Parts: sequence; structure tokens; C-alpha cells
Amino acid sequence: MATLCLFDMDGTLTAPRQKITEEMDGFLQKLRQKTKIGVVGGSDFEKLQEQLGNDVVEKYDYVFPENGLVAYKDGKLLCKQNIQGHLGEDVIQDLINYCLSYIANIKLPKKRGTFIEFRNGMLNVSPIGRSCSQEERIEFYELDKKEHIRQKFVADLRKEFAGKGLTFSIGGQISIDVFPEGWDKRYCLRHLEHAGYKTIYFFGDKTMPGGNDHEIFTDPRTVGYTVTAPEDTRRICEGLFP
Amino acid sequence: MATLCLFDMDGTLTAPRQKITEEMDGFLQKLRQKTKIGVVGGSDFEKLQEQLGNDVVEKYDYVFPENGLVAYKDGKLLCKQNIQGHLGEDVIQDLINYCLSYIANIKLPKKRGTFIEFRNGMLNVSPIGRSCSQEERIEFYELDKKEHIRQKFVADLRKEFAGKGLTFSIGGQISIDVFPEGWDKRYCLRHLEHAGYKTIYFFGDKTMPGGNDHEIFTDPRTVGYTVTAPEDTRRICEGLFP
Ligand SMILES: [Cl-]
Ligand SMILES: [Mg+2]
Ligand SMILES: [Mg+2]
Ligand SMILES: [Mg+2]
Ligand SMILES: [Mg+2]
Ligand code: NA
Repeated sequence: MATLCLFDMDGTLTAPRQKITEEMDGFLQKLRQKTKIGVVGGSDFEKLQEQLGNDVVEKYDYVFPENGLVAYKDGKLLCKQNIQGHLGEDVIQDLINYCLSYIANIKLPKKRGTFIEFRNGMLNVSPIGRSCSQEERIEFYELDKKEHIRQKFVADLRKEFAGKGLTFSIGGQISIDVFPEGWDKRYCLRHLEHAGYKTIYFFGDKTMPGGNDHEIFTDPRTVGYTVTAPEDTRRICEGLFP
Repeated sequence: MATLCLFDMDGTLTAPRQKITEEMDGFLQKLRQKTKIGVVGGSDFEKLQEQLGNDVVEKYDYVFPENGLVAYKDGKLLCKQNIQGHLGEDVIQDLINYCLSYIANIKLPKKRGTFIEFRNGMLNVSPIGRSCSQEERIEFYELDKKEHIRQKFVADLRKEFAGKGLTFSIGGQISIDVFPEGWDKRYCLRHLEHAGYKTIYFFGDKTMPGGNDHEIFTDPRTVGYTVTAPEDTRRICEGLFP
């Protein structure tokens, strides 16, 4: 219990958007013997129960849903944080208002709804709306590649809100992610600083620079290990802890 | 000379957002020996299936999801319509653009997410955002009762879009409904015009002004009866159809 194996949820412990296989769930309780285990993902405590199980807080020594902004230690809640509590209501409104007014001046073939999805760890801004069909989603992506609308919107966002502690990125085919600096998976690491672990082994699939693991994989405080699929994840752990 | 009994769903055939009972499911099919039956509700066809059954189109002579904009008759799809097809993407965006700019200017205590929900038959525009917590809804509704934010907005919309054949009604505590004229429950009546039904009885539970049944209930093409629950719906039909 001097080590911690910090696993990522999708592409690592389960199949993307899927329920963990009973076998994998077995190996994680087998490894729990030699090291403390934990899960982190940009998924709320519910999706973590749909995929890992309602007893997720009991099957791990650390549960870090929403990249740790919501956190648990030893089955007992540790703390909770939100972008409204960090940035303040005023700045939250100044960002929303800028994005709303910006999206209103973009000429598209189609606009729909849910242009601003509010989450406790991030705002998901889409010029078309996250309620668009799949055909309409593609239409925007293809046109985005040629016209570079999302890229221009990211640039204006970084200039408007310069030195406000925010990170803007292009996310997927139609959206733009907004979150305070360091609120990626690396936020879960602040709940482990004073626990003093010799090594925190992190495990994830998006180690690519531009992925949702890169920052925690490249972070000094972790020994990153890239995994292609849950079968790979259990392999590496078999050697590290024989 | 046939007759038709048109039923609202939530609060009239089923309990709110719940599954129909078998006594009501068997009552309606017993009743089909005396008159044709149909169901109309705001929900999409998928929620109608969940609550009334998977064989819904085989059990009701008429199924009118989304207030009839999707219509089914005798188990075969009649026709489908949507706001973007009646108004056009041109105007859909003119509406969405105005509401976004407007909302970006409303000074509120808090703003969150889902400021515009796109549905096939309407747009739900909320200054605060329809993804806010209870305690947030109430905070806004209280302020709304004191500064009339939604009413000022409704009045500005009616002027900006007068002549485009739209209707701006206040809904719930935080939202403003936007739909083409006639696109309430009365819309389904068009599919029953040339049927020649001697009498079209209607049953609903929110028949007062503001309820989603008031328009179809007061429409002269219908003989309306107000119900309190599926048990009352039964009672009235036993009298009308001995
Ligand atoms: Cl929105
Ligand atoms: Mg992943
Ligand atoms: Mg590292
Ligand atoms: Mg109803
Ligand atoms: Mg009437
Ligand atoms: Na009236």
C-alpha cells in the first residue's frame, strides 16, 4: 500500500462507453492486494456506476469521477468542486455571454440546440448545437475542416479571456471544450499529494498529445503506461506487481 | 356514423411519465368495440411507446406523438412535419440568433446551460438555461416574478417576428416556448378533418389556460371532458359509451 495504480475508465478499464468485463473486474481486485487501486475519468459518478458498477466506491481505494473534481477515498466522499465555485458566477456569465453572442453571428447551413452544455468541470460549446442529427453533425465537421470556424472561435476565445485561467480546445466534430487550466485528468493528482506514494502508476489510452490522458501521462508525478485495450492494461500490471 | 375518443397521455391515460396500467390498457381496447380511439401528447413516439406499449400503433386507431406533427393511422404512418420544414433553416437561425444575442444581454444572478432546446415541434428558450438545479430554477423564478424578465423577452420577440406565423408562450418557471401558430395539441385535428366523425370526444387533465390541453379542449371541433386521473378518464367513458 505504498504504491497506487491510477487507471483511466474508457479505453483502459472497460470498452469505450461499455460495462467492465467480469474478467477485468476480477484482475483489479486481484491486484488490489499488492497496490492501492483507483479510477479517474471525465465521467460523472453515475456513468462510473453504469460501467464499473453501483458499488464503484467499494471496488477501489480512490474514485475520481469528473477528473477528480468529484473525489472519493476509501468509499467515503472526499470533496467536490465546480467551475462556478472556481471562476465565480460573474466570469461564468461573461464566458457564456461571449459564446452565445459569438455563435449568433456565425452563418451556418443549420443551427439546432444546446449550444452551451454546462458541466461541473467544463463548458461544452458547439456552434451548431449538441442536439444535431448525425447527418447534421457530419455536415458541420466537413464544412469546419474547410472554413475553420471552430479554430477561429478558439483563437478569439483565448484573446478575449487571456490570463483568466482558462483552456480552450477543439473537441470532437462539432464542439469546443472550455475548462480551467489543469482541470484535465491531472486534477485528481491533488488528492494524492500528501499521501506520499513511492510511485503512482497511471494507465490510459489517449497519451497522444491532444488526448485526455497526455497531461497526466506526461506529468512528473506519475509513471505513465499506455494501454491499447483493457487486456493490455491487465498485462502491464501483471508484471509491475507479480 | 363513427365516433372518436382522443386521449391525452400523461395524467389522462397513464400516471405522469409512468407506464399505463393493464386495467386502463384493457379498458381502452374494450372501448374500441364502441368507438375509435386515439392518443395525442407532446412526447415523441419513443416515449409514447415506453408508456403505452411497444404495440401502440396496433392498439390505437390514431397515435399523435409530438401533438400530431408525427401522425399514425391504423398502424401505418400518415405523415411527418417539423419546425425546420415549415419555417425553413433561414428563419430557424434568425430566431435562434436573436434569442442568443438577447440572452447574452439579460443580467441574471446565474447562467448555466441548454439555453435553447430544439424539438421537432418547438424551441424552448430559457434565459437561465434548462440545465439548472432546483435551487437555481427557484432563484430565477422568484426574480422573474419581480422583474418580469421572461415577459419583457416575450414581448420583444412578438414584435421582432410579427407576421412570421409564430407563437411565444411562457412555460414552466424558466422557459419560453416558441412554436408555429396552431402547433399545440390542436394540430392533430387536421388529420381527422375528412374522416367525418360525428363526434370527437377529447379527454385531458390540464384543460385550464396554460395547460397543454386548453387549446384542443376549447376547440369547437371537439367535445371536451376534463379528467383528474386515468380512473376519472375511465368513469366518463363508461357514461358516454354504455
Ligand atoms: Cl444552449
Ligand atoms: Mg479513455
Ligand atoms: Mg510521467
Ligand atoms: Mg397531460
Ligand atoms: Mg371543444
Ligand atoms: Na383561451
